[PDB]
Amino acid sequence: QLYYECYSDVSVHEEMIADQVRTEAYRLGILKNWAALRGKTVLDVGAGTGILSIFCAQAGARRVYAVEASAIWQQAREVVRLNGLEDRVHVLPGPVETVELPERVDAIVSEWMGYGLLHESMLSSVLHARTKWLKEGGLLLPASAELFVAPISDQMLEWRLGFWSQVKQHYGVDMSCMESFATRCLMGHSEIVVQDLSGEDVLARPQRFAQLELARAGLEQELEAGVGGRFRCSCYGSAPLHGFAVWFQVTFPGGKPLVLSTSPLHPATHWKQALLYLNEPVPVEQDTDISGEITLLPSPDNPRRLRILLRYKVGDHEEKTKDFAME
Amino acid sequence: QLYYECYSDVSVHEEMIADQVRTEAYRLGILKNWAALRGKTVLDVGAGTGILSIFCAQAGARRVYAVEASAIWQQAREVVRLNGLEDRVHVLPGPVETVELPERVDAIVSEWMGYGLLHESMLSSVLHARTKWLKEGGLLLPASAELFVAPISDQMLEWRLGFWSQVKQHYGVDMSCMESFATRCLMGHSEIVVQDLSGEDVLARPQRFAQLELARAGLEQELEAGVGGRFRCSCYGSAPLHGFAVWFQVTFPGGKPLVLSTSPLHPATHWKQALLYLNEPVPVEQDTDISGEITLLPSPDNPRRLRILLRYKVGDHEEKTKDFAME
Ligand SMILES: Nc1ncnc2c1ncn2[C@@H]1O[C@H](C[C@@H](N)CC[C@H](N)C(=O)O)[C@@H](O)[C@H]1O
Ligand SMILES: Nc1ncnc2c1ncn2[C@@H]1O[C@H](C[C@@H](N)CC[C@H](N)C(=O)O)[C@@H](O)[C@H]1O
Repeated sequence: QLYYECYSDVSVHEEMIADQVRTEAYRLGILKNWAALRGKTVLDVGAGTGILSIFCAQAGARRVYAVEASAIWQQAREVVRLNGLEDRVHVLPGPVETVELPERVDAIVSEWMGYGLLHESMLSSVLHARTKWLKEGGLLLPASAELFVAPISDQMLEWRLGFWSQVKQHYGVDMSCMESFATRCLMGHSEIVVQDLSGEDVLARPQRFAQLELARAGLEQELEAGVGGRFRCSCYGSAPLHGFAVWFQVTFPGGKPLVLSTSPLHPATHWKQALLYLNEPVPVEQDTDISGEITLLPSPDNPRRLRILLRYKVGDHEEKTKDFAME
Repeated sequence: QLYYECYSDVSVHEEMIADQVRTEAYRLGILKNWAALRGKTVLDVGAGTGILSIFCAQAGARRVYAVEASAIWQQAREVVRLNGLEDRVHVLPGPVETVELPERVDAIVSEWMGYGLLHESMLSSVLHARTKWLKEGGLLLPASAELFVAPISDQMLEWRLGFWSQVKQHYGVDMSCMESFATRCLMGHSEIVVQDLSGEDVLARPQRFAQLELARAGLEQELEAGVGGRFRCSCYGSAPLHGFAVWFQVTFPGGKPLVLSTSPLHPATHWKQALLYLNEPVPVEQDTDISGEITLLPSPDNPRRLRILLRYKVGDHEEKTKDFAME
């Protein structure tokens, strides 16, 4: 039969739906808001395969507009039909910025978050839709996002760097000189690295450095100018500091609020964490103070390519700056 | 400090050295040939970080020429110095096709194998070096390669395809229509897929379909015209046939010969297996006959980009052909 070039399309959506933490958080977050959704109209921004739109219908929404710009909208329409909802869930192809709805809506639901929250995220589209299509006093799901940072001693990176000095003990050949080379290569760059960590990697109490209430005035301008803030923490114990991890949570309006977290201390998600490596490891001790500032920015070529500007000071070392971008 | 673009370089060599099966097979394969190497000269084709050249010195080689074309040759020279072998192991940058050695050699050692044995493999370079630099009656390590094929029921692919029909049981939304879409996307292409399998995936006894004795007359021409052969087998039981896996082993001349295998039935290696998916699954039963022909070819744009031409016949279905390439 025929050959197709949609491996990427299915794999992205499989990854999302198989993310139990993500998909169940949205299912429950939507269901917990049934009193606000029942008999009401909803706009699903970036509906993908349509599953959130169907969750909304199941929570009692009268009508759902499922807007999806990629080729996958066709599958969403099939999914809607298969669940017998073609009369109340309407799949509309194209960007939400130019879609034509027949009415303003009572609520917007969207899974818009990207790596590091803002990489290739749909947030500006959600905000555009809010301004254009959401009724006054209308509901946004989720309602807010919080950003966190922690210093890390990445156990996998420590193993990769230390590997070369262990070759002698396994094969009888000294390769310890490869360590400086591996350090330059794995850390001496300014790329944001997406990797999953666990609590074993966290070197101080995670710090909330920003909060975004998605309905708030001025957020579109804050995104352009940079989202972020200062942080300070104290190290748990002796370890090589490799840099910092950034992650987020989003919060659904209450029925306590339901929180979808991407912390390394919480169940893994497909978002993992966004890692900001220093150029080389820095030894730290118990109670070493670390302070800094983290700003999430658009890239100049592309506002949806995430840039992170890090200022940091470890102990009595002078403040340093490192300017990262997603690749 | 400075930023570098060598993440790829360290990661490739880390992967090789951390492949215990590979690295220990070469260590032992070389050591088992100490009587042939002792007091002799060796050419290491594609020396990388230099570890095989040092194994040769440790097996008693008088002199080793370590030829490496990529930037990593510099690290090999440092590794040699660190192990006190600068007097007998000489690292020479550039392709082996144009390197100038001061003498012909008694032996060639090389880790030349690529994915599917011949993707981006150094074999033609090894053969060039054999012709130009190896003394008559000289030793090649490894000495031979064998190629295997088996029909597979890929358990991970079965799960990915069947995932969509299971969404209803986990989230209350029917997405079974996504299955045809996922099948077209994941199987309806002609790319060779590199993936690790296990015995749970093997649907019939693996078949050897070719053997390459690396010293033999005419091998360079066989590589250009295509390496391969016919196979026949009978299925173990009822399962979806997804296609075929191809893998290899290489054999070191004897001190029984030491074999480095990349079979899914044997310890995993970084080579994994090369998977050839049909356009859609084919149901088979116990004792379903499967026959075919497999040919490994150069690509027209690039002789080192692997092409695999598959002819296959499942049961009483007509013979089919599918022409694959590495991406
Ligand atoms: N401006 C836009 N308008 C419409 N769709 C968009 C836009 N930007 C991104 N998308 C789509 O938004 C979807 C984002 C997904 N994270 C969410 C998929 C789906 N809602 C789910 O939760 O499984 C993707 O399918 C993108 O193709
Ligand atoms: N024609 C060539 N001449 C010299 N080096 C080559 C050539 N083709 C490939 N290479 C290098 O060959 C090496 C192949 C590696 N598989 C082996 C590395 C090393 N011998 C090891 O076993 O760890 C890589 O470092 C390639 O850069």
